[PDB]
Amino acid sequence: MVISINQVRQLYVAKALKANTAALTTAGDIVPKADTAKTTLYFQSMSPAGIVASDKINLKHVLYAKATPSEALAHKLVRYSVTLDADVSATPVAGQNYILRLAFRQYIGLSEEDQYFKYGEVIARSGMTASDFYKKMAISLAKNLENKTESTPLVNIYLISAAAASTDVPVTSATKESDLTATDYNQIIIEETEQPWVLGMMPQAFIPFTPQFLTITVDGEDRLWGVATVVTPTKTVPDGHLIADLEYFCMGARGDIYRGMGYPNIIKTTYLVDPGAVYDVLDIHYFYTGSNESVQKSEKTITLVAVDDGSHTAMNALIGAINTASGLTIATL
Amino acid sequence: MVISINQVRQLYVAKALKANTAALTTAGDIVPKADTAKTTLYFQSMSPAGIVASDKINLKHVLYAKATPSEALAHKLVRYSVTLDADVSATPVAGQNYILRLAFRQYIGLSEEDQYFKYGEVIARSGMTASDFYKKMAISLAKNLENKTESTPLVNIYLISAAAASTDVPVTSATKESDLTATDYNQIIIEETEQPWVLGMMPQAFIPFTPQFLTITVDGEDRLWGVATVVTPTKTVPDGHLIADLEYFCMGARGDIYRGMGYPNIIKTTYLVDPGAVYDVLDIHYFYTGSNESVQKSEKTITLVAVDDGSHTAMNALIGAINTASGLTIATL
Amino acid sequence: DDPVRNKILHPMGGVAFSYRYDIWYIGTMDQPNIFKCKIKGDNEYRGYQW
Amino acid sequence: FFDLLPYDLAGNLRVLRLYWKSKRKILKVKSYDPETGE
Repeated sequence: MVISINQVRQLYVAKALKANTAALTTAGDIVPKADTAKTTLYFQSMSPAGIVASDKINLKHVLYAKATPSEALAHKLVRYSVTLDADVSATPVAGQNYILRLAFRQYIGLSEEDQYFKYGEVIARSGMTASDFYKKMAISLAKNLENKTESTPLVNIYLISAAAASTDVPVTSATKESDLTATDYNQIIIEETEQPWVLGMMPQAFIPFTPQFLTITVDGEDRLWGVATVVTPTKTVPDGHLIADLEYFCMGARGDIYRGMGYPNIIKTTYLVDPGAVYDVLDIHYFYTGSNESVQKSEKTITLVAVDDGSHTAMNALIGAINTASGLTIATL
Repeated sequence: MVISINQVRQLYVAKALKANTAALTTAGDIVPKADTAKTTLYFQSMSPAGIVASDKINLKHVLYAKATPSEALAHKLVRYSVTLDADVSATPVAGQNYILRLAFRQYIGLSEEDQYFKYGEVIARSGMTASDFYKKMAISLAKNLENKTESTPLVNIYLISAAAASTDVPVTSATKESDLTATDYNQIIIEETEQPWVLGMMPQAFIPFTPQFLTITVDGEDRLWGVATVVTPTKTVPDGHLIADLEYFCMGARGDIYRGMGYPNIIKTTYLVDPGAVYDVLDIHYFYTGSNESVQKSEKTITLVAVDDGSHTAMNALIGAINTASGLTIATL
Repeated sequence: DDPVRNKILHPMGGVAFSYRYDIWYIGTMDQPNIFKCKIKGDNEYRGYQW
Repeated sequence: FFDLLPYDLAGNLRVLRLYWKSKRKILKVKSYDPETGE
């Protein structure tokens, strides 16, 4: 997952905050060192093979410094709520073909010009109510979408009971309509899902969609049988797959650029970011200016990730150590 | 590492025990499953991307099932007490040159024809006691063998005072004559050290040595100078690096036989072992027989690995669940 | 002086097999004193089980 | 006695000789005699 830069960007994980150089003993500690005049800030960390320091940040030359919480990097999975169109008919008409088309836009492609379409079909019956139509549509949608012989997961189908109105009833291919026993269904929640992730090789990306309907001949007029509105999202993808890709890119500015390439004949970097844990990112952006003629800047930055547990305990102590040492005004989150 | 097999060796990690099929939620669990007619044992595990099974052990076709502890797989670091030979001279004579030669035998290669010879030397003087001599030779060896320029860690050297007689004072290439303040040094213990380990590529092997002495011509005779007696070992190399390279090999049967060969395109197997944890090993070696004229045997084995906490708690629960389900008498370690 | 097979080390440096002396032939015998053996027509075995 | 061929028997050497028919591409051309129309 390659990220653009103003100029080079170095990441230092902060698993634990120590107060002096001699306590840096295990892989992942950190200590923000500074002077008594606060004219130079730098960061000592303990890598798997020794204490290393960062670049020396001249504190007169800071551009911005901001710490971002873990929730701001969580991708909200967009949910679509498919209801029957009340202007056409709130009840299913007898004998018309109800087809739903899902218009996927970035499937196995980097562009919107690579598109994919999945269908779900219900021929309505005579005594088919609104709840029995949503019952058989989610069966027919999940039998096409969430089959096990699909390459990548696309969306998830969720039924909503009207008495519940806040609990999603999951409909998969293995689910029969015998297990869907409620008699009050009012919408079909269609929610996108997480694409697979490996660090460095495959980025964290998502496939979008829009549910589109085909017209039914109700009273001699071809009318779209449903509407497709987007409700507020409920599930979030955690920050562990972004930061484990974010550290992998900044481990070529310090470490090796030939990561794994001539495979037995490499140097192998130990990455100290857990891919299954959330993190808080502090971006310290600065530059360097030369003496007389080299007033042109080299706008570089140092970033810091620290794992937090609900209330951000580890990051707000890391900001609390930088503000006393460096004298900065980095706001706490 | 690369080990030899009796036609297969499969490994499963017992990070937890769940006792039923529907309880496998965390990756790395184990449930030993068997039927009531004791004819088949097999192991269902939770792999990091699904539920896997083992091969179906025919319980009458078992040869041995013995579980080995964590202390029977730890390498003991051999020591050498280097002293002055009292029958030649109790005190060092003031004219001769006193040289000790350390004879390594597998320095970079694997053979004992790939040797290495490091030295230490003291010129003895009048008024130099036995304790002032050992203070002068542990500095001379630490400036040879424990310097910051040596490409590999070869040995670790310590001194022993006669007042303490058990605790080691370490001597490295920064220790001076004034740091060691004791008039009762009576031996120099040279200890083997832990060589580096990169997962699967640089396995756990060691460099052995044998301290050899030069001659001091005490009375017109080239008498050997010292005597090096091997002491019982004290420091152990734990089992984390052996099982982590043992799981790295045994995943190649159920998975990709290459592990990173070609690096845009790998199938990155996620491992479950921690290399900084000590483990117990149970190895059930069974075979296959067709019920026909071909009674010829196809030997197999299944290695289960559980974490040791000092009282063998996680392995003794794994053995008992195999004992009652399958009807085998594995000896509880 | 083969240091793999000779594993006893001598107190005076080197492996302990190097300090061994052997006088194999003392004079002329008009026949081979030391020789190797063979069975007449013994072809060495080579057989596959595949 | 189990229930093959070594390379040297008695100071002699095992000369294995293989004769085989490979398959060669050739071309059949049709040319005209310059003087006569054949």
